[PDB]
Amino acid sequence: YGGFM
Repeated sequence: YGGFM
């Protein structure tokens, strides 16, 4: 996760 999608 992290905000790539």
